[PDB]
Amino acid sequence: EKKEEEEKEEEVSEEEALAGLSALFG
Amino acid sequence: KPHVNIVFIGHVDHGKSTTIGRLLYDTGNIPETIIKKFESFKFAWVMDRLKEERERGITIDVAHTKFETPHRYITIIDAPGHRDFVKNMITGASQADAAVLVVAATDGVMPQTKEHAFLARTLGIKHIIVTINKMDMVNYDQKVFEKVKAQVEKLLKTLGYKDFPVIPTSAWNGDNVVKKSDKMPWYNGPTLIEALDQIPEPEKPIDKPLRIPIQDVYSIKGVGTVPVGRVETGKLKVGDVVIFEPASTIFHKPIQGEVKSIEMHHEPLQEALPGDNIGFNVRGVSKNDIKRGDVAGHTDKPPTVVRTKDTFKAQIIVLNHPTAITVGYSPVLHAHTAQIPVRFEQILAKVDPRTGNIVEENPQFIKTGDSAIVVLRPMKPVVLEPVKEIPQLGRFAIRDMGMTIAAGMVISIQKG
Ligand SMILES: Nc1nc2c(ncn2[C@@H]2O[C@H](COP(=O)(O)OP(=O)(O)O)[C@@H](O)[C@H]2O)c(=O)[nH]1
Repeated sequence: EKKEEEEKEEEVSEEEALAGLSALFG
Repeated sequence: KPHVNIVFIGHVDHGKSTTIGRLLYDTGNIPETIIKKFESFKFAWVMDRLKEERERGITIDVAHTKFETPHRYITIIDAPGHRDFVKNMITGASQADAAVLVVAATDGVMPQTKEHAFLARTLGIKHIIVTINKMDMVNYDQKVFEKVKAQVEKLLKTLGYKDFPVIPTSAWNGDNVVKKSDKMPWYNGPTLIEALDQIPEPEKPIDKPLRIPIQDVYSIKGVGTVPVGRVETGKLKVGDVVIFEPASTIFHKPIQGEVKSIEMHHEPLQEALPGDNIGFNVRGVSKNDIKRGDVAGHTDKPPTVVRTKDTFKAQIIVLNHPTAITVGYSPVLHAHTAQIPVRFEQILAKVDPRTGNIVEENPQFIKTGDSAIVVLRPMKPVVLEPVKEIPQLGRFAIRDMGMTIAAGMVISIQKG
């Protein structure tokens, strides 16, 4: 279940990346 | 039949070339050089020959391959993977009606997938068609399709698109590219070629708000002030009230008046249309109040002004500056009829000229050949519009020391 936490963390990181793109192209 | 231009986007290896190839192959629109090469004819051999043409230096922009559908003429005008990809999109040499965004079923949406989607929104491409490719490599499974579709929906909705098709394809075997698949009964939407057939005609310049960049201004004895310029968008009528920017902003009062008369080739008109080179007599406007580089619009939707206390954000391609460009660079920006000094305030991202992928956030410097996202402050007020809204007023060149440093397109304006 450490694996589940890591998947979520990585998923959120990718959402943060999307937000960085929204800011860059905003 | 209306003509429509398309671009292919998506992560390297997700299947852009293969999908184009499959479109060409299954419609029999094989390039002539390949037909001659041939003089066994399987899809795989054709892909090899399209690849070989690419390696000989025939790039998609140059090949500008075309096919016909029942309601369209379709030109494939560009795709990432060649030296001038970003330059063509920025300069407007390649203008796309739609983007086909290819996402592999095996990998899902990747960081570069999202970057190309942003590039598409930035350019003003209103119509997206997503393919979820390599369906054959995931056993034509609906669940896999549905999981990637949800990723894609989440990305494109965040960007502001809506109701784009999402089509499961195998460019390699052909499923849902031109021929309806028999391996995916669970899908009932359009094939890629059907979705291409339904790309709507582009919004007409006449339907955008009026913009007339002023080239020159006359003051004729017993007639008054007569600016001269080209109608870029919208339409101008005798009787209309027009306002001039940045004249109005600089003077802190409306520089505006009623159009007494219009003329092209020294002959009277009652209305001017996009592309017309006109003179127009405006009452109540003094010769001194307007000048080259002003822009006229209706009072309804006045031309957007970037003041010295504002910034704007642009994507550029560096054409000629072999030494480092760094924050504080202060060349001259030329757009429509204006020229103003501009300062580079931030370089937010360095961008791969071949693909439109981001190379680096907040780079220290850029050079010839780099693309970049930049924040610029005008040192005198200037009319600019985001290219995605009014492209005719969204592109510009940067000049310094007699030469052309860069070409750019306006992303957004920051009111300061
Ligand atoms: N099995 C399978 N392979 C594919 C498909 N689409 C592309 N490929 C293969 O994947 C690799 C990359 O495809 P390509 O069209 O070059 O991707 P691009 O880099 O996006 O243009 C090539 O080796 C293709 O043969 C597909 O639908 N199914």
